[PDB]
Amino acid sequence: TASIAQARKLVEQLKMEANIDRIKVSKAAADLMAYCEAHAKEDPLLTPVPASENPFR
Amino acid sequence: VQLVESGGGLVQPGGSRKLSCSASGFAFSSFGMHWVRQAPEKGLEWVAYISSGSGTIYYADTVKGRFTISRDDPKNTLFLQMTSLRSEDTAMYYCVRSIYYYGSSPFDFWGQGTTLTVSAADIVMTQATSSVPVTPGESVSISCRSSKSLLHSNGNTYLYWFLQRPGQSPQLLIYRMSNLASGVPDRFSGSGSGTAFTLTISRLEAEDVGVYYCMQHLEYPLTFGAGTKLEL
Amino acid sequence: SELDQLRQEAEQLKNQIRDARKACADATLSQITNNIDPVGRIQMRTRRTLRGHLAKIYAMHWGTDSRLLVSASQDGKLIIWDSYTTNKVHAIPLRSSWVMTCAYAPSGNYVACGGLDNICSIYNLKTREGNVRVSRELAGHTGYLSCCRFLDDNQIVTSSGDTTCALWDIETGQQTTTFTGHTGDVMSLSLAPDTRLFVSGACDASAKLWDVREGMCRQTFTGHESDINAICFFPNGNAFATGSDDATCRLFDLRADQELMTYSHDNIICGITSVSFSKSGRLLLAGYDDFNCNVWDALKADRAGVLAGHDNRVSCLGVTDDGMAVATGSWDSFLKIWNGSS
Repeated sequence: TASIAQARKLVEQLKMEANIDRIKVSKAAADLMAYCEAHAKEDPLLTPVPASENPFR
Repeated sequence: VQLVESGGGLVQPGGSRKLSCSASGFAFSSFGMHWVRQAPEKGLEWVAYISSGSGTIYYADTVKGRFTISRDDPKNTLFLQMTSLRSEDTAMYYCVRSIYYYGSSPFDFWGQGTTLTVSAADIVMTQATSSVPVTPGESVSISCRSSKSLLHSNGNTYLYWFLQRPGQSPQLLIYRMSNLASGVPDRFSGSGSGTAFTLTISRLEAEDVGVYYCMQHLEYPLTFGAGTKLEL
Repeated sequence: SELDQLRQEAEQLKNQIRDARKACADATLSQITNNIDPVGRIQMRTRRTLRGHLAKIYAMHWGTDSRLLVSASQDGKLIIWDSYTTNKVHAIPLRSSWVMTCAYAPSGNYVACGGLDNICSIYNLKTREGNVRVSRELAGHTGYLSCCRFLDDNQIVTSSGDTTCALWDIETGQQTTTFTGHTGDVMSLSLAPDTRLFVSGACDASAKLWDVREGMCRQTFTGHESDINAICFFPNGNAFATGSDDATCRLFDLRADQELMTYSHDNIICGITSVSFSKSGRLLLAGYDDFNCNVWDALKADRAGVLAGHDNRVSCLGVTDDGMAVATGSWDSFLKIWNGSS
């Protein structure tokens, strides 16, 4: 009878997943905006660098 | 990895001799193979080169049309057929291996050398000093200069540093002027401005004594420097 | 009796976590990033076309120097390209031609491959003999190999089709840790930038975030309606995006423990075979089975540019470490290198 053991281990896993400090989306979505804004100039696909600097010219 | 050569000896002027370089311990068919000579009490001098698969062959201007170099992949042996041997060809001939791909280390292994004794436009690479008395525990910089800038358009500065300990084959230290070869301690360091180059040893050892050679690989023929000797 | 009440307790626990996730969301990624400037069309030109493969390409990985890339194909060949000059540095012949993944070590000395043989073979590129030879064949997986990523030169984490991910010690060949908890075949995994965690997407429409050191899953993410085909971390390591078979991508936030944005369009009904993030995390690219490869704007879910020149299903997709280029591989045996120009 492995069903009881599987149910017990799933219950323990869900227990360990439930007790997690979760932050608010509004305070977590703004971090992605901050990261994308702070690295906009260093991205050579979002803001392409001049053709004299592309190694794949 | 082992490179053993045979065929050297005393040859009358105008005669012929055949040198065979027997490679063992590595994939010989994938390594370009050079021949480098060293006249007695003098510096190194490039002789010939054959690529992997024998596609490309080069010769020095002093030797072009007189020697022929060939390789034999199934037997893992490299040949150098000599004709019209003259008194200026007496030298210690080294068999060198070099594999060329992005990030490789050409000229990394040298054979023990075979002695041949005959009875009786190119980039100029200059080493200012011929002998430097040194003591262990200090720092020494070896200075070399080139007639033409070695920094290519792609960003690679094709200069190599070789150390020839007394009674031993030269050993690759730094390839492309900054990259330290495998098996070489980190005390060696190289830097250059594209025309002027230097090699610095942080802390001398008893095994760092010998002659240091600077070699360019920007284009053929390959030219060595006069050599800087380190003595205790 | 016992199992019935245990499963009722498990369902109540999952309901509790569901309502916690619902409560923790004040808003969505739309209204927070509604007034930001749109990216605009991203014109990307095929600079290099790395021809040479003779069968469908299933995976590729960019080197740490953003110049060398390894590509795996069902030809039975692992090829390392010089993406700057379109040169074949190495062509490793694999023992088994059914290869579904490949990896490039962060140091660059090693590559890995695996597939239907359940074995993750590791090859030593830099050898004194001058050739490339397999150093360690890791065995212990029951299902096919889906993804493998290098922790260090000695640790590699692999995800298999037997619902298990595993951490390996290459010098010994034994699984240091085995990760369990998935119910369906695991198809991809993405190591964190901090390297201390990694997520894994499986065929059960779920993605689990694990801990390489502790050894068991921390968080689980649901939302997809079909198999998860490829996954990738956000560059900061606090988010990841999944590409599923139901023609939608999703951006999950580790700290918020729930999805933030979905990238779907009514024109595309094909599934996302591969996803990748731009160096700034602003452009999420995604290889589709429609032979195309869209370029989604992560913060606004608005399609911006298409890498349409592939003629067959795009199977792999990789953005360089410096973001200079995006290579894409496909079942027509050709990789293409892309980057925008002004």
